[PDB]
Amino acid sequence: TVRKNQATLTADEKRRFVAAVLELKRSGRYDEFVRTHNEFIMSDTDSGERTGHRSPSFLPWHRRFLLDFEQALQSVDSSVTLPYWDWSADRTVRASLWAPDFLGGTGRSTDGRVMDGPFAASTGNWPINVRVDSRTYLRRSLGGSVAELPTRAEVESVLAISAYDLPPYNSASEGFRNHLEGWRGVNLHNRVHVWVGGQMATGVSPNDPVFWLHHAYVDKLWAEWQRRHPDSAYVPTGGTPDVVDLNETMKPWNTVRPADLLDHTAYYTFDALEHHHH
Amino acid sequence: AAPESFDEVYKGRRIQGRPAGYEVFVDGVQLHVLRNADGSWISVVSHYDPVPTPRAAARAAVDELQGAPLLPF
Ligand SMILES: [Cu+2]
Ligand SMILES: [Cu+2]
Ligand SMILES: [Cu+2]
Ligand SMILES: [Cu+2]
Ligand SMILES: [Cu+2]
Repeated sequence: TVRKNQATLTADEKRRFVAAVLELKRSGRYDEFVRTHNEFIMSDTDSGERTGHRSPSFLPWHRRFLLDFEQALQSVDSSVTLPYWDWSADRTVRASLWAPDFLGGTGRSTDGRVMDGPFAASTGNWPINVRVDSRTYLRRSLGGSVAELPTRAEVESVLAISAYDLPPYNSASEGFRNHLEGWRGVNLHNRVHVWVGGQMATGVSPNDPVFWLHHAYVDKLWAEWQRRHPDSAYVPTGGTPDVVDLNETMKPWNTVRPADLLDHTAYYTFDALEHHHH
Repeated sequence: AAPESFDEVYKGRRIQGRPAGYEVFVDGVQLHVLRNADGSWISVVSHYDPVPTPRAAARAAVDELQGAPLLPF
């Protein structure tokens, strides 16, 4: 499995990815991913049990969630893998990502409804079923709620942080995990959700297929951080209430720990990942 | 400690909040909200964008909804 930058996909790969996503939607399987994400994001709290968000397991949790999704895509078309969106490089509404042959563009100004691409409500192929409001059509407002996507320099500043995470292991933490997640600092991952707008800005953000592309790049950044910091590793490492420690299992799967997900090469590689250097 | 309750009409919709940790409603339907460690708030319809108070979260929800009813969680 090689995870490729979306900007590099061939027309054939884009076709095959879109078709496999639409088949997971048609069969009912897609919406259960949406529901799982929403349950965790609504339950993960700074003061209580937290697994998928606002916590050190944010990264291994999304890694395994994306793996389940990619595995479902591969059950439809074994050639498909999750592409990633480098939002530091492909940062305008004119990126090819947002073209009609791939994810479609931004939402119209009246109601935010996406009008083009394979996931436009008008296709009849992308009903929004798992939702927090009556509207059942994909919505986006690219750049509407926040002006700019993170830059490479901003990403670099976060990649340079040596500690994986720090007590109190929540949205108030200093440390790489929380800066990448975005609750503190220049704000990388949360800001991208806000920038896309529409469902991507809500608990049911996997309703937008760009969800997977975003998290696949976040996941790549974790891998880049590890290469930058081969001497640094996941924390905490034992006896932390409400937080998934290194060798603790994670919900909902129960059969996997963060320890099992630190090395992504057991599951896939990237098109390019700089080796450790100085 | 608990924020104060509130009741107002915002952009033609009734928003209410009350300590429970804290509950928010839009036209009588509950809006799930969470308080962050630094005391800011988010809601299920704006989950990655902290705002200072539960009323701000309610108003951000009404802005996002553009008139649509909320679905009961
Ligand atoms: Cu709740
Ligand atoms: Cu998430
Ligand atoms: Cu900082
Ligand atoms: Cu996310
Ligand atoms: Cu070295």
